[PDB]
Amino acid sequence: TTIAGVVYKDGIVLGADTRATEGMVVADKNCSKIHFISPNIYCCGAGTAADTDMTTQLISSNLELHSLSTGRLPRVVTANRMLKQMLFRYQGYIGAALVLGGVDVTGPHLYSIYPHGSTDKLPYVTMGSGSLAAMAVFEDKFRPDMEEEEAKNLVSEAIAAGIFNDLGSGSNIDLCVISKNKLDFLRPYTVPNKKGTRLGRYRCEKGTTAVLTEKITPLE
Amino acid sequence: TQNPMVTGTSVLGVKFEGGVVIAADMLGSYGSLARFRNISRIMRVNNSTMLGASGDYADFQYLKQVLGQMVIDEELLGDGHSYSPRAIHSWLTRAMYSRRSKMNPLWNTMVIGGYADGESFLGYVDMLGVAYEAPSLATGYGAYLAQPLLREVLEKQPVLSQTEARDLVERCMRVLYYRDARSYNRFQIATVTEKGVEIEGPLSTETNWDIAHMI
Amino acid sequence: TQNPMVTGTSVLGVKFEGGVVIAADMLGSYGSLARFRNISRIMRVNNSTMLGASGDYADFQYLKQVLGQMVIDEELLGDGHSYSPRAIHSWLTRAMYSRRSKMNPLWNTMVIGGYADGESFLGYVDMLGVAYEAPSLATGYGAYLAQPLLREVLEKQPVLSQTEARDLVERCMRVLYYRDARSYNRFQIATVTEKGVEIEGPLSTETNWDIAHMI
Amino acid sequence: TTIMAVQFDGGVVLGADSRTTTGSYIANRVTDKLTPIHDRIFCCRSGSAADTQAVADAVTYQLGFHSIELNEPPLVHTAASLFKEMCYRYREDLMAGIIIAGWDPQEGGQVYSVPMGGMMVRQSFAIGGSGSSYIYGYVDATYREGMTKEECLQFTANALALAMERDGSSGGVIRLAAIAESGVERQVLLG
Amino acid sequence: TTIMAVQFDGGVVLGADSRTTTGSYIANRVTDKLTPIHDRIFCCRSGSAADTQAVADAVTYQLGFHSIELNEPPLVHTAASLFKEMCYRYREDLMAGIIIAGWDPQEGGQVYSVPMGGMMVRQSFAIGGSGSSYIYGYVDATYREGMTKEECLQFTANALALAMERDGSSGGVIRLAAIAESGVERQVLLG
Amino acid sequence: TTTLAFKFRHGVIVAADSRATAGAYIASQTVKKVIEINPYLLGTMAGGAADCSFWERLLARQCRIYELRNKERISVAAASKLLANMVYQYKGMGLSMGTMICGWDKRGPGLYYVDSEGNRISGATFSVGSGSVYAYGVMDRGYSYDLEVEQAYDLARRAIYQATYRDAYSGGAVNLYHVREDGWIRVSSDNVADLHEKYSG
Amino acid sequence: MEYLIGIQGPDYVLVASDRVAASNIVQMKDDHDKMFKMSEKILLLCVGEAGDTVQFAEYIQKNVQLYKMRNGYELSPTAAANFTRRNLADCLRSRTPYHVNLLLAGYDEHEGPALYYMDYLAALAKAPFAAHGYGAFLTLSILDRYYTPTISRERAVELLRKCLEELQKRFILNLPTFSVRIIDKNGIHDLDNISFPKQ
Amino acid sequence: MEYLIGIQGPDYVLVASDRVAASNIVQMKDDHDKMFKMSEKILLLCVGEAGDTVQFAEYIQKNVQLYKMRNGYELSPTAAANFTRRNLADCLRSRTPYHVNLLLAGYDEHEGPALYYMDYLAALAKAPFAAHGYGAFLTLSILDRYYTPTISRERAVELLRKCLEELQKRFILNLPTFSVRIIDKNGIHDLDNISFPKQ
Amino acid sequence: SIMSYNGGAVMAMKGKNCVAIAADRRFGIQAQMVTTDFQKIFPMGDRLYIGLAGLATDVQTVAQRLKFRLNLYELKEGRQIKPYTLMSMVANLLYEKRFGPYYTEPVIAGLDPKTFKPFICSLDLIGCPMVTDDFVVSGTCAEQMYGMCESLWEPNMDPDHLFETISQAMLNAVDRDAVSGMGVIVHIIEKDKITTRTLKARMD
Amino acid sequence: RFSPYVFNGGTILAIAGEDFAIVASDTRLSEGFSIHTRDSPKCYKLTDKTVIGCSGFHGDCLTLTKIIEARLKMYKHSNNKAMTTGAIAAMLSTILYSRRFFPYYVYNIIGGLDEEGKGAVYSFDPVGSYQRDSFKAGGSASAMLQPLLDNQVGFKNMQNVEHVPLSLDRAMRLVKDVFISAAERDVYTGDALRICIVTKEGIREETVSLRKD
Repeated sequence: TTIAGVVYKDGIVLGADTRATEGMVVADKNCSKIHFISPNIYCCGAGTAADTDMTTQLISSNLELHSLSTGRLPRVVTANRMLKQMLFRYQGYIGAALVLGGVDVTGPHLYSIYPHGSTDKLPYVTMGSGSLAAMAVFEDKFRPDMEEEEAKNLVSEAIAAGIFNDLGSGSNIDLCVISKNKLDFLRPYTVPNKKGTRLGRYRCEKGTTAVLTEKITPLE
Repeated sequence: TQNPMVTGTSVLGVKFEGGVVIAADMLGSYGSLARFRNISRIMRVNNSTMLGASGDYADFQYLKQVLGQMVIDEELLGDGHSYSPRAIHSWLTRAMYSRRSKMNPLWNTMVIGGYADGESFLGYVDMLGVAYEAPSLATGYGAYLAQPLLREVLEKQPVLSQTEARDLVERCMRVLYYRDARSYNRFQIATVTEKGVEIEGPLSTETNWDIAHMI
Repeated sequence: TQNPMVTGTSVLGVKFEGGVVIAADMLGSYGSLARFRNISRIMRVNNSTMLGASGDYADFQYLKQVLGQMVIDEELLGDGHSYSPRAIHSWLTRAMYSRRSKMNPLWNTMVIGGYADGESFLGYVDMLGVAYEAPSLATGYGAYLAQPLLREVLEKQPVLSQTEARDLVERCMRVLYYRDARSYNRFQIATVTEKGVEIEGPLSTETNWDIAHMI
Repeated sequence: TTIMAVQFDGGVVLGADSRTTTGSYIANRVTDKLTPIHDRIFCCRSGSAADTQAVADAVTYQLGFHSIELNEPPLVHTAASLFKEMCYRYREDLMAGIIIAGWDPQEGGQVYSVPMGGMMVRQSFAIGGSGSSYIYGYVDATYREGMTKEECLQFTANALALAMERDGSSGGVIRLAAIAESGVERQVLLG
Repeated sequence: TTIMAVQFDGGVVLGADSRTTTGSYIANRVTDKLTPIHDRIFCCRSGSAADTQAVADAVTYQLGFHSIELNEPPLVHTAASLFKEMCYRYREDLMAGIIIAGWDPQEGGQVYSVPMGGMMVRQSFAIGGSGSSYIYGYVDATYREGMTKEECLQFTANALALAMERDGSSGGVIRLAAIAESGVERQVLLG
Repeated sequence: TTTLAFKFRHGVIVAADSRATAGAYIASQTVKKVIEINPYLLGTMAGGAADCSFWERLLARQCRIYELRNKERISVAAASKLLANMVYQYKGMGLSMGTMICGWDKRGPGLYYVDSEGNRISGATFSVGSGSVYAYGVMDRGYSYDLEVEQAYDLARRAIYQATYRDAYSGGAVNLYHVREDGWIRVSSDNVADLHEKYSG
Repeated sequence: MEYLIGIQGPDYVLVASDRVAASNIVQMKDDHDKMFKMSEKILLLCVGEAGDTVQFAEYIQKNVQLYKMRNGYELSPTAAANFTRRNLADCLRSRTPYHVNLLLAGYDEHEGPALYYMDYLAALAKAPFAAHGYGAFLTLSILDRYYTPTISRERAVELLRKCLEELQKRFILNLPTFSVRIIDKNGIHDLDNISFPKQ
Repeated sequence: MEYLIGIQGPDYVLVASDRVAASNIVQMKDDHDKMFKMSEKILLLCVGEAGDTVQFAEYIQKNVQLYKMRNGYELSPTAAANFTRRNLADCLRSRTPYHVNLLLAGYDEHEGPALYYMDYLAALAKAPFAAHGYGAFLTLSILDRYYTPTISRERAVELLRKCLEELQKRFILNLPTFSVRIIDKNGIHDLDNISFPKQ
Repeated sequence: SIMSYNGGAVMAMKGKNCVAIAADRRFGIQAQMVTTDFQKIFPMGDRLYIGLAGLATDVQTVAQRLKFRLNLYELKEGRQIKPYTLMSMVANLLYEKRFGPYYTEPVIAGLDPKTFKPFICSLDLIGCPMVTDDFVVSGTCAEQMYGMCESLWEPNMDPDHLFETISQAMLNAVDRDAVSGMGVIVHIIEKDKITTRTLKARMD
Repeated sequence: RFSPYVFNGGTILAIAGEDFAIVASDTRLSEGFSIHTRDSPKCYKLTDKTVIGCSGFHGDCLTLTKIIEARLKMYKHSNNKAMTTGAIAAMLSTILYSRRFFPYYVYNIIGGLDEEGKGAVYSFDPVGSYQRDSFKAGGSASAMLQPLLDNQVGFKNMQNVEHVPLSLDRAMRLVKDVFISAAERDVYTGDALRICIVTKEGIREETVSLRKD
């Protein structure tokens, strides 16, 4: 699991892989680790998969309740305040590593949330198991006020570094671009790995399996 | 050794065209304390091979004592032979495996760079007797941080010149100064060629802190 | 409280003719570290009674807060009554015993000196609810060191004047400066009389180091 | 983690590093250790990360509600009392190293110390954090009563630089703050 | 326990406290921490009590036998090598904090450091003991290359006084030693 | 793992399964658990596979040297005594070995039982394994000393089948040996899936 | 520790038990009764923790007797077995865990005879024969061997003789006397006490 | 776990044993023999650790057979019992601790009959009757009740009947068949196998 | 482990226009089987089943709690339940016992109640959903079941070869497992009818 | 404390042919969550007719290989011949048992020709037991490869399926397909697939790439 984000001169670019492991066996080849919160704020999750899913739906339910009451657009500091207050109350038993990003009236904002309640406002963050590989790409090749296509080159480079170096990562690369008006979500962006072709015909025809008792039930 | 008292940190190494370059810093730490700010962690074996190490430093002075004697022992024969860098890598592997088999290991992690017969050698030695060869090596947190930078360039371009490899190490040593909690801004670079072994002085990096104004 | 963070040390106290004198030092320690060199460990309750304590200092500020409120509560009634030094010693005992019965004690050891109705009072309070009366008290290592000096004079001569008792405490505080590893050369002396409660300033001892020349 | 606080005649001078670690890995290069509770009262936090962020929000909630009800500027001793009530009540669950400092109209500059136990004491200069143990000897010999403001900015700059050099936990970059009657001046240094 | 060693041009300057504890009780007020191995080579011992007394007797046995066989004054680096061979061989059984210093005719004044691990390193000034952690910041800013002898006696006197004041383990009285070509001067101070 | 052995009028019948597992994972289905020592002795396997394979191979070393020195085959009680003394020297170090010793002797049939716990007992019927308790009940219901050769084959064959049907760790195929006076002889090797269709009707 | 058996027939349920109430090393009571008549066509043994076996049989007894007393008719053996599995599974995740091991044996007027199974983790299993205790490891081979789904009750008692003679051949226990019931269309019938003489 | 008994008479030693070789829960061998004929007038049972019972009986057997073969005459039962206590007490404080529990039963030509006792901590005790195992907790009351120092051997077998009928009344064990010896001036005599029928 | 107390295996596989699901039949306690008729696949409406594996307590418990909430849903609404709606329902029911969890791993297979569109998913013991397009597996012998379906599954398959693929996937993987076996039942459902077969496996 | 063991990974496959033997392995050497290298084959040519594979703890794999290479030379200088395939498997069992109470953590598979020119595969365990099989798979991905070759090579659980002997070319594509499926689900299965083919004429090597994630 490797998630990362950066703030360029106009918006925020997020990225992740789509591998969800189980023990040391690949359980899901195409997962989804970028979540909806509001039409301007998304969130990337890491750690316990069910703890990140059930938390990110409750806050997105509350902000829909909040913004529909106010009749306005939500703010990223509102979602930061809910998460650092909820996770601190459960004393870190809910293991959820989060990256929070969105564009407000005040502009773009990026956060990193640790499963105890400590939060950080940074221009770029990495979380996950292969987060150390992507951070070395960031520090080597960061400059402030990049463009959009320069930033999309940087994140897809950093996520691919965690693919080819970490065992828990490695799949197709997700991206998302959140700007002042444009919202782009790319469920495939780059396919680095394929599956080889099957060489041998393995099919025996119908009737090669012994059956004890059959049963037919029609429907409507 | 059951408890490492004074420890080193990450050691880097990468091949290039006609030689191997190895860099490490000059800090010995006792826990969180940076106690010894000025030590050397690279031993220059005789003419074509070269050693750097991590882990416990008192064990490193022991192997510095033993390997220093064995090189003198063959030179006094004078028959026109020497130890290849692979033979020292083979010798040091059996030293680690026999030591851990008595449940009393040597807390180290050693990198051997050599250049003999027009062949660049770069060998790894673990405490647990794990050993292999690689075009680029990294110990400690450098295996988590600098090792993605090494493999990215080498899989794009397999061969490197000397100036390309020397500049690329200085970039990785810069990154290790940021993200490693137990690093230090004073390092030395050692390089084997066909001309011999040369060790550079206490070099330093140049940091960037322009993101501190961004709240 | 399961772990005392910032601790005090030994507190002395002895009766004399018409009053009780109590002395303690002015150091708060965090382990071996003498962190807070200037704190007060003696609380002056209203007019006739007086409190010093050892153990955890953060718990001592809590009891300083609670006892300070209860004295104000009776003064606002104005009916012409007050708490005797024995009643505070009786109250504080039930506070400790109820606290330890919930397996969450208050890490202290408290000495109460009082003088009311022409009667000198000197009471002890333990963390475990152990309480008694004595003509001379000592906490911590003072119970091992100064307590043999107190009982030797009192069993020879039962009564003491004020100047005899005040000089004898300064001798015991000198001995505790030598042999206790966590003492400090700055202490204050508090004394009740029929005239009220008076607290002296940061006094110090005078050591002797003539045996250092003897090898 | 190394925090620094020195009062002077007109007000106080604060200072801290910026390095936030986890194990032996730098989680964050630059970090605001000092926290603006009120316009004249800061605190610099140490110990746990998630605990001290949660405590500083609750005190800012309570002091901000109380001072508007006062219709008065709050006292520095009032704010330091609120940290004592929370840290002593939950001393079994928190690791907080708070130093509270700030200028007050009634009393001038004040510096208070609330360590991990939950006690409170007023000092002339207060240091805390893991790297504070290495500069006990330097801060005793160098300190002199009756400094100006610019001497105190020089005093804390050399004190944090020695702790950052020797400690592996402390480092990063130096953030300073000078609170007086006139305002609050903040700056970032190196060396 | 706090030990101190500073070399200068003509020779070296040693210094230590005198306090020996057990738990929280002072077992001994005054104690000779520094040990005369040879007429020009001292060491100041730290860590365990019974271990460092036993190691210092064996090195004095071996170096005294070797130097008469040399019919030469021994080297300071030779004596520091013997502590390394014993402390590394029995690192599982010893807690020794030896600092070896002394004047040599071939090389002048030398200071070596053998900590609990068993390594050896030459320094310009070496400190050790439990109370040495409190004076890291003071010894870095105050130290200046090119001192006289009397400055070094002033340098170590202020350094040990700050450690004795702050540490509960260190204290007692200050013992000093100045080794040069001319002889060995020893004295006891206060303040 | 399920073995059994019993002696009667016409010698000794030895039967076993062939499944060796590893936790919940099956390593193989074709493990030959009845270790052939001599043309006149047979040994089994129980618990530790490499422990039973090593020491019975070492036991065959001593029996061969004994024959060359004494010009006589060793007796069945002799070989069980040598095996009990070798395993006792490693008592408490964690050896897993519960094998059986079978063979013809000058005193007739021979059946002994050696554990890694120093047990050495003789007897008439035995059953060793994790599914051994499922084999005692069906065998003792059908056991007699005066049985026929074809009768004793079908008793031991179904007894292994009832064990593997109940037990999870036992399964595979059913090997069947017959110890006679001249020496042992392999009878058959049947699959459990083939026996299931036989005893269904 | 103690032994039960569950031979199921075409129109009858044959159950048996033991009469031994154990102790430390001694045998205090040798005519104990594990059986609990829930209704006229439903029986209930019990095996488990020495305090838990009595009260859960008493708790399930009355709640079934409420059903007959309020609604005027008897539970089916299926609904009776699934009421017991609910009560063990609910209070399993509790401060008072429950530790018993017993099935049911019931005859329905519509569905005929039935036999269930229960663990202390509260799992149901419809079974054509079952057993508990350590004797199940020595008797589920014989009862699998000599079984026929169309067996008669005279053979079933004789099959129970074969199941019981292997008990007192290869045990480390005593178990002298065994009580036997039988359930049919006419309800509960008590067969004779199966025993083994000592002399 | 298994039971032995030691009735001592005026001129005879009456010993008995059991024949059960135990296992996990099953009974592998039911005609085991705990007895070891050391000489013509000295017997030896054994109870203890399953590997240790065989070899120590074998070790004490040969060293006593050396004494008769070298010196031409038999040990006394007193000197035989004190040789066994030496070997257990010496290798007790060792890396291989020894764990067995058995006496001796011997007849001297001069001192007459004798009975000893031994623990696994190697303590000797001259006794007029003894027992081991868990059955000693249920039989040392009867054998203390109906005892006479001048008892006859016909009463002693009948006393052994009273000692054995209380075994298969209040046990959690099986123990069907018991082997009995008797030692007199004429040496070792084997009495009949005391058993209890099942049907 | 607690999951390996009783054992079991549940496999579902998506075909062209039909979906198939299968499980074993053995009920046992760690070495000792009891019966061969323990139901692990339960119908939830028509053309939509669910399979459960793991601890046999939570198999029979969750299948009744889910049936409890399902009948209330289909009576408040007039329609049947959609397969996405059931997956969100099960993930709610497992997450409520967040710290006292049920020891089971559900597998859901079924069709669209409007079209022939199939659906497969599987969940964790705390309730993380996971949808795929080829197959989902659950139970103790998981790794043997991944080796089958990664080497035998094809995208567009008639209901005949879908039956032959999921049969060879189960009979080779479960016979490699020790604590699972004793027969395999296979449900293959489609738009017009439901076919249930029992295979001939090794009874050892 | 100092724990002396660690898991490294790797997966070994052997197939006994009618007159051949195919030994295959990956080249990834990992530890924890990191990759040491991508070039580390597990094939070792012992003789001209015997190839061994070694998985598990890599420090024991380097030691155990060099012990066998010495004893091959000690056999030849003492007996004027080379060892057979079964003689090496009999020798290795005593070597693995010789450290019974401080074991190697190594899974071993020996493939190669017998003295009649037929494929022989001997599997092992970390304590010393062995047997002769037609095909075995050892290592981390051993559970994902055994039941598939039961269907293809073993011809089990199929009705009316004939028993044709496995040819050489059919066995080549069986090896190349199973490591593709193993690399999808295992995280330890690496990139290069070294395949050694032992015939009656020599040993051929072949390397096939896999996905690099």
